[PDB]
Amino acid sequence: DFEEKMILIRRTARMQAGGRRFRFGALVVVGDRQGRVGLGFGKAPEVPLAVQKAGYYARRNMVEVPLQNGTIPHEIEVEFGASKIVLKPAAPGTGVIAGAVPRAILELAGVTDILTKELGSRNPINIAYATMEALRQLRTKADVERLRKGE
Amino acid sequence: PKKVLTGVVVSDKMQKTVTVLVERQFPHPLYGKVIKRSKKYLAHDPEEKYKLGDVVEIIESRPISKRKRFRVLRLVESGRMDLVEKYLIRRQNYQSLSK
Amino acid sequence: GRYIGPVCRLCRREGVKLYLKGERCYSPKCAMERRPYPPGQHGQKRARRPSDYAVRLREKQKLRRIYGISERQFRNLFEEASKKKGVTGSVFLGLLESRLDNVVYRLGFAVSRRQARQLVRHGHITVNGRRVDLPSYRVRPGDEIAVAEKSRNLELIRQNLEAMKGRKVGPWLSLDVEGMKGKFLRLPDREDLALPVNEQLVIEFYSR
Amino acid sequence: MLTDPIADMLTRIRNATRVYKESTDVPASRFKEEILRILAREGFIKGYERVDVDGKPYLRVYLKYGPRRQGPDPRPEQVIHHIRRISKPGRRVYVGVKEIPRVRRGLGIAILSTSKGVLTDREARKLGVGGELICEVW
Amino acid sequence: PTINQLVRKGREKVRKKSKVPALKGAPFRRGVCTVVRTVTPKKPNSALRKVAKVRLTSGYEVTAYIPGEGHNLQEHSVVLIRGGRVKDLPGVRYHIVRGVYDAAGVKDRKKSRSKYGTKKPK
RNA sequence: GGAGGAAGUA
RNA sequence: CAAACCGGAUUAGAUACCCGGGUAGUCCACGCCCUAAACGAUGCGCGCUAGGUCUCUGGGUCUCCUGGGGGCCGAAGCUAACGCG
RNA sequence: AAACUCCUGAACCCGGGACGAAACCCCCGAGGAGGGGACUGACGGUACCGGGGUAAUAGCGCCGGCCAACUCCGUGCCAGCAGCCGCGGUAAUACGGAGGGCGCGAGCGUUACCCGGAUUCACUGGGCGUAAAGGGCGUGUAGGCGGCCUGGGGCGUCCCAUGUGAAAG
Ligand code: SF4
Ligand SMILES: [Mg+2]
Ligand SMILES: [Mg+2]
Ligand SMILES: [Mg+2]
Ligand SMILES: [Mg+2]
Ligand SMILES: [Mg+2]
Ligand SMILES: [Mg+2]
Ligand SMILES: [Mg+2]
Ligand SMILES: [Mg+2]
Ligand SMILES: [Mg+2]
Ligand SMILES: [Mg+2]
Ligand SMILES: [Mg+2]
Repeated sequence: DFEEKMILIRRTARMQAGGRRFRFGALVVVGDRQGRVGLGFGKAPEVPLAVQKAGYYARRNMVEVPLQNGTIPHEIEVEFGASKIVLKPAAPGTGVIAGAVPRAILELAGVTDILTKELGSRNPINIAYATMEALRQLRTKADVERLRKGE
Repeated sequence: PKKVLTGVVVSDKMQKTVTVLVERQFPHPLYGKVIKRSKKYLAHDPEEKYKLGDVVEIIESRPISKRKRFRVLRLVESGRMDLVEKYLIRRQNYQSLSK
Repeated sequence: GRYIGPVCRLCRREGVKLYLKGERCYSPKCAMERRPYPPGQHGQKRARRPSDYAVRLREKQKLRRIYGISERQFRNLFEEASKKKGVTGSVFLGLLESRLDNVVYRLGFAVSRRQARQLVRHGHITVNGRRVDLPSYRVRPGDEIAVAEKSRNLELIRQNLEAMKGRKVGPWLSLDVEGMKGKFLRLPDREDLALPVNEQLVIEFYSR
Repeated sequence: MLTDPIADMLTRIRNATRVYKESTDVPASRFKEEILRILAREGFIKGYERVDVDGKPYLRVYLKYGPRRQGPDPRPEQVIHHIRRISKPGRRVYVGVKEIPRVRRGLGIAILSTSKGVLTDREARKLGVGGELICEVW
Repeated sequence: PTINQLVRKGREKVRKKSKVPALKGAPFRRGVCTVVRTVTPKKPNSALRKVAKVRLTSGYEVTAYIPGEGHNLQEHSVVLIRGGRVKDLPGVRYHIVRGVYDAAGVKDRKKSRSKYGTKKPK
């Protein structure tokens, strides 16, 4: 009962004694719009096979994303590699304004409104992979009270 | 508001006139740093008892000369020559940029 | 000023029944219920993946074509919604149904907005007892939309006034057949008028 | 020559959180102790106490740590996720009330000092008074 | 850098420079052609691009590219100017607008006509 | 395993 | 000993590598140019962040403690990586 | 979509006909207060109003990715297109034409300029081992910066009131 959106399908090769052997890798984002999302990246020697591996792996990196009336609870900067991303939430009536890549990542979590901007290296593999980790570093108004106390 | 200003002299070398140097301290409209800006005024000492080192006050007064539109007001302290150095030395740093 | 061209193409191009003709619309000869595929040669041919920019253009075109309007007014009456306080996506759907050429359609005086605009423009509809011949008339609350008594006897209105008799008017209007006057009550919500539009996309469109 | 020692403290903190430790000694100024007073008055820290090491005065900081997260890297979810000096000696920050910065739309903090005393964001806005922002912790 | 280094030295506007230095800043210009030596494109091409050197009221002598089904521009012929480069013409900065003064349009055309001075027939 | 200090021709 | 210079030889030719000589120079006193792969291609100063390990140099009743340095693997962290630590 | 039947009727025609214009003046009244009376329109016989009455201009750009929107023909490194990549070296979704499709619409495109996109002068918001970047090193003036505690003045700083911040924006 999930939803697959392919970020990108590209082509990589490698020189071989007498030629080049192509291989394929994919970036699908498993989604549901319930806040449970997933990102994967599988390497295959043919197209509709990586989509499985990419589709697979994501069904493992499950991420529970909180939702506050249709957006994000707080403000986060999370950099990964040379790729950077900054997510400031938005009151409704705004719309998921993000790059064509992370839009999927946030859409498939149930996010309807959120302010964003890619920054640094806008390579998707770096930009995606970062967004998930950014979503993972999110917290909610409750976790703070559990952290800053403990009885 | 006839702009009272306080500043250290710089000279006692002209008749009935001195050189109050006042200092302004403020942020930077672009950078959060708080910087210094200083300016030199010429003042009216008719008693000729305001001399070097005297830390005085000045006021936006009636025109007295071309660059002399302020009066001396009162005294704050006299024993301040180590600041005059910082003027005496700066202008003497200005020396070494020539042929 | 308006489209004036072939209409059923719109409905096919967007893959949605745009109710623009009138009585033929719900008939089994609606081009979509005849040829439900995008027109022009390459209809039955495999339509490739919709570019992430595509689906946000088409829904924008759906609404654009649903109300019969250009794209300056669409934008300009969208700018207002973005500035006016409230949720950007449905204030815009508020200042739209407020347009005079719409209301008459919603009042069943005409089965088509395209049909309705003509009646508005021709000196037939009356607001608060005045000959308003403007389609783009932001109808405010508590307004008296009615067919002009000077022209409340044509062979068109009565047929389509009778055609309503006891129709489920929009849960926000007040229709009086034979009285021919329909009062503008409150103002709409998307939940009050369900359309095949993810209006949020039009936002996400007009933010690119 | 140790120019900003307030930030030295903050710097001492991170490099003691980010390696997960119990104590971390730091020179004590009454301004610094007042900071922990308003830092620990939340829950970022257990507390402190005036001490004395090698015949010299320091400040043990009972650093507080979240719960052991599960799986690979079982280091606990860090409490003080991010603490950084603001009013640097190379650039000092002076703001009023109508511009005090919210921190993590509430979920953070913003510690500052003013004439009615050292205070935080939401505390300062209560008094309708502001001052030199010292730091902010999320 | 430092915050102190900044107030003292500061930053400099990048101040990018123009690629249409036809002077004045006017978008178009009138001038009289002087040369028409169809020259060869860059590396990955090999045609006889139709070129011409123009001398404007700005007083500058610069080439210009010619478009479409031929033309009628001879040695002495008043013309226009435009903007846009050509990857294959290292030295052609402008273009030629047709249908103005002596630069007549292109006969026989129906797709894209505003760009070639072609009217609507029947 | 890392680190330091024996060729004629397009 | 050897730039430049001459000759011998290899060569398709050899204004070069190989060889026979060989001046300036490299050496000393004084006064200049002030240039560099002047490189650790890493400005100086201070505080905090695990260790293990050979060694130079002090001190302290000593396969122990401590202070200043040069090497070598590596905690967390950082980098695009190599890698630094 | 067309033709076709019906329906209204932009233009057109006639008749009425403005708001903007009530005061200066005159009378009573003191040349007061107050009140009463009367002349005045370029816009314009315009707007508008009453009645009658004909379906009656559509163009431009694009269709390889960016960038929504596909096929045929001729052309064959020639003719050409082109903002970056680039395409055309026979079977072109890029060139010229058509059919068609996409976007706007009394407008559509080109060019030029300003800001952005350009976190690509980095205050928010960057770096200097190998990518452009550590001065060849030292000493040191002005300047920048500075350990702990106590008291003062309150220059920067912060708070309240008041003035200003004109109108238009
Ligand atoms: S509903 Fe009406 S406008 Fe839409 S395809 Fe059918 S006939 Fe045409
Ligand atoms: Mg970059
Ligand atoms: Mg000055
Ligand atoms: Mg010689
Ligand atoms: Mg010499
Ligand atoms: Mg420590
Ligand atoms: Mg576009
Ligand atoms: Mg050929
Ligand atoms: Mg900066
Ligand atoms: Mg290299
Ligand atoms: Mg220099
Ligand atoms: Mg005011």
